[PDB]
Amino acid sequence: NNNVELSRVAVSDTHGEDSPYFAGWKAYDENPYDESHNPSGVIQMGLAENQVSFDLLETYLEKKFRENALFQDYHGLKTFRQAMASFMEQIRGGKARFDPDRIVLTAGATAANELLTFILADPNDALLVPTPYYPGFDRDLRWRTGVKIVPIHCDSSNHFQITPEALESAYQTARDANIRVRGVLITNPSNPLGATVQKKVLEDLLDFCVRKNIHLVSDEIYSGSVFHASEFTSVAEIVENIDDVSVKERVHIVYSLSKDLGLPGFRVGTIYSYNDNVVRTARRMSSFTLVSSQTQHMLASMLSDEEFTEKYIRINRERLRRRYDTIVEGLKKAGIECLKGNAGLFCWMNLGFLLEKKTKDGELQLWDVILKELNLNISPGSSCHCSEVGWFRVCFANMSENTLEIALKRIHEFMDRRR
Amino acid sequence: NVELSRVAVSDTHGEDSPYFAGWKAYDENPYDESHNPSGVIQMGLAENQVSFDLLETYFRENALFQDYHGLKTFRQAMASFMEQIRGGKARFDPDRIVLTAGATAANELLTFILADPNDALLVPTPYYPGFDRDLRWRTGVKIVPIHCDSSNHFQITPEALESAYQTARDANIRVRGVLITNPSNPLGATVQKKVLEDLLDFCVRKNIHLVSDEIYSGSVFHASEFTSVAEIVENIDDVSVKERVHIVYSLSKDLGLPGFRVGTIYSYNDNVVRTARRMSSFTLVSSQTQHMLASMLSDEEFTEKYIRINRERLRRRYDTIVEGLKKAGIECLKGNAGLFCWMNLGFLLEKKTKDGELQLWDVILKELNLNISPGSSCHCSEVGWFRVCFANMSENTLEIALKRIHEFMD
Ligand SMILES: Cc1ncc(COP(=O)(O)O)c(C/N=C(\C=C\OCCN)C(=O)O)c1O
Ligand SMILES: Cc1ncc(COP(=O)(O)O)c(C/N=C(\C=C\OCCN)C(=O)O)c1O
Repeated sequence: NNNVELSRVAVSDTHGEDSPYFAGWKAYDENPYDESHNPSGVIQMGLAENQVSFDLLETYLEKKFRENALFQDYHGLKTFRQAMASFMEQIRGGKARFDPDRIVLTAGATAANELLTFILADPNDALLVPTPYYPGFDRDLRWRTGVKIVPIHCDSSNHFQITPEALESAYQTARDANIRVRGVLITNPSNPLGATVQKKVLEDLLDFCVRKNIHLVSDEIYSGSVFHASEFTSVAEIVENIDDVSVKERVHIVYSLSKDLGLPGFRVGTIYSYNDNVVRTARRMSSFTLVSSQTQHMLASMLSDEEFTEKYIRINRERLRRRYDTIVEGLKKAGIECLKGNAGLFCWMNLGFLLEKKTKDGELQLWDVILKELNLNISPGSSCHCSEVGWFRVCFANMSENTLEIALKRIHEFMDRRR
Repeated sequence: NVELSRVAVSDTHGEDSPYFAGWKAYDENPYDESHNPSGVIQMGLAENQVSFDLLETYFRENALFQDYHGLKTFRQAMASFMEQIRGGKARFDPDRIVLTAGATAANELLTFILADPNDALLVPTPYYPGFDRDLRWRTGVKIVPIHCDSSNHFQITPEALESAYQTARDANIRVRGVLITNPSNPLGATVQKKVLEDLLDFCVRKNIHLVSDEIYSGSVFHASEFTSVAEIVENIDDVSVKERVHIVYSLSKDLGLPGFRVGTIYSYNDNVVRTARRMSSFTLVSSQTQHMLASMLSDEEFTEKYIRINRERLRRRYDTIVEGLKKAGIECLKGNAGLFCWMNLGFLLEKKTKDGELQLWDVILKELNLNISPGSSCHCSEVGWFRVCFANMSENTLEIALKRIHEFMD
C-alpha cells in the first residue's frame, strides 16, 4: 500500500511558489525593513499594493446586520452592485456605463480570471496573453482549468505593446500546432508595464477577436490608477460605440477593489460581461467564491458617495503619478532608465546594461545582488515572461515617502560603486 | 457567434432542476407577513434563523491583510469553536485551519485536490442536491451514489459501500474517496459511531479519502449523539488511517451567517493542508469578516451558551413541525439534527415513480404555495420523500405553512 493519493492538480507546481516572485517576498519576511529598529532590513518593492491614498478612507469612515448575515444570493447585494457599477463609471469618466444587473462579484480578480477561464476555454485550449504579464496568471489561468497560456510577444521597439503581426503570429503558430485558441486576455493598463493600451490597439485587437471568433478579456484592475483619466481607454468605451450585440458578446471585463482602493484583504472582485450567457453562467459559478455580504454592505454606501468617489479617484491618480515621478527621477539621477509609464503601482525599470550578456541567468544573478546586498525585493522581468532580460518591476505605492527615498539612496549608492 | 466551454454550456450548474425551479417560483410571489401572507413560503432552503437574536444581543491593517493563512486570531477562534461544538472530544490545531468562502467552496476545492477529472467520489443517497454542481461542475469528477433505503433510516451499510465501489469499477471509473454529510442533509440524522468506523475501514482498505462535511455539527439536538470523524481520528494511532480524513465546516448553518461566506477545511493530511491553502487564494474570506468574527468566536463564554441554546431551539422547532405534520396525517423519518425534516408523502403518489413525485411536488408549489424539495432531487432511491426546511422562518410563518398542508389532506 502507498500513501493515499492526491490529484494531478494537487501535486503540480502550477501553484507558482517555486519562483523568484515568491522567493523574494519570502526573503522579505525573514528580515523586514523598519524605519525605527531595522533600517538595514529588506524594503518591500515586489508587491503591487496601494497605500498612498489610504488615509482618505480612514478620514472618511471616521466622519460617519441580520439582513446581510442571511444574504448569500449569488447576484450579490443589489445596493453594492450599484455602488460597484457607479464606481467603475467614475473611473472611466462617463465614457462608459455599467448595468448593475450584469455585475458578478468574486473573491478578488484572482477568482474572476480563473472563473472566466473556466467559462471561455476547455482544458488543453489556450488563451493569448501579451508579454510581459502578471506572474500570477500562470497559476490563476492554468492551475485548475487545464487551460494553457500562449504568449503574444512584445519587445521594447514599441514599448512592449501588441502589434497585429504578433497577434497573428501567436494565433497562427498555435493553430498550426493544433492548439485551439479561445481568446486574448490583456491587462489594461498593464501589469508590470504600468502603461495604458492605446485606443487603436484595442480596436484592432477587438477586430482581430471578431475575425478569429475568439474572446477578449480585459483585466482592468489598475484602471482607477491611470495617472490621467483621458489617457485610459477601457474596452467598455470601445464596445459602448457598437450596438452590434454580436460584437459585444465576446468582451469581458475583470475588475477588483484591491489596487485602486487599497482593500486587497476584503476580496472584492467583479466580472462585467457583455455576453448574457457568460453573465448567467459566471454568476452561478460565483457561488464558489462569493464576497462577504458584510463588506458588500460596508462598502456600498462609501462607493455610492459620488462626492467622495470623485475626490478619492482624482486624488489617487495624482499621488500615484507623484510617486512614479519621484522614483523615475530618482533612478535617472542614478543613471537608470524606466519605461515611460502612465498608470499603476509600479515602474518598469531597465537594468539590462548592467548584465553579463543578455541571458536569463544573468538577470537572476543581478536580482540576487539587489535582494542580498541592497536588501530590496523587486521582481525580475523574466518571471513576467519579458522577451528581453534585465528589466525589473519596482513597486512604489506600498511605502512611506522616506522609505522610498532610502530605497533610492541604496540604488544610487550601488551605481556609484559599479561605474 | 462565440463559443463557450463545455463547462459553460453544461447542465451541471444544476438549475434546470426542482430544487432551483421551486426556489425560483418563491421569488415571483414571496410570502410576507405584513403585505402578502398568501405568498410562497420558503421551506426548500436550509438556513438557520432560530438563534440569531443571540448574536444581535452580542482598519488599515485588516484591509491590507490578504494572506492565505488567514488571521491567526480567527483560525484560533474557528478551532476552539469547533472543539466546543464537539464537547472537547476532539482538538483542532489552529495552524491547520484553511479558510474558504463557505463550505460550497471547501468541498469543490477538496474535490480538485483529491480526485482527477473523470474519477469519482462515492456519496450516500439521499444527498444535498448542491453536490451535483459543487463536486462535478468545474472538477470533471463524477458522483457514484451509495444507495440507502428506509429500512435502516437511510444509513450506510458496509455492503452498500462495496457494491457502490464495484459499480464504478464496471464503468472503468476510479474511486478516489467517499464524501459524507455528518450529520446528514437531507435526513437530519447523526451517523452512528460504528457506521463511521466501518466507513473509515473501507476507506483504508480501498486506500481512498473520506471527506466529512460537518456543517450541521452544531445543530445536533443532543450533543452526545453526534460523532465527528475528528473524534474517531483523535483515538486512532495509525497515521495511514488519519492521513485520508478531511473535515469541511462552515458558519453558515450553525451560526446563521451564510452571507459572510466562512468555510474551513481541517485536513489531517499535511499536503492537503498546504495545497488547500494555496488553492484558497481563489476563494479567500474577507479579512474584515475574519476580524469581526475572531473576537466573537473566541469568547468561549458566549459560544458555549450559543451552541447549547441553538441545539435546544432547533430541537423544539423540529418538534413543532414534526408534530404539526403528524396532526395532518404525515410521517417524518426519525431525525435528530439539522435544519430540515425528511417527510414521506409516498402514499399520495399517482404511480410510485419519479414523474409522479414531481407532479405531486408541483401541487404543493402551486396550490399550497410551498417550496419543498422533492427527494428525487436528492437522488433518494425511494420515491415520494420530501425535504422540508423548518429553521428559515418565524414561529408564525411555520404555523401558517402547516395549516396549508393540513387543509390539503382534507
Ligand atoms: C493584473 C492583476 N490581476 C489580478 C490580480 C489579483 O488581485 P486581487 O483582486 O485578487 O486582489 C493582480 C494582483 N497583483 C499582484 C498580486 C499580488 O499578490 C496577491 C494576490 N491576490 C501583484 O503583486 O502584481 C493583478 O496584478
Ligand atoms: C452539506 C452542505 N454543505 C455545504 C453547503 C453550502 O454551505 P455554505 O457554502 O454556505 O457554507 C450546504 C448548503 N445547503 C443548502 C444551502 C443552499 O443555499 C443556496 C446554495 N445552493 C441547502 O439548502 O441544502 C450544505 O447543505
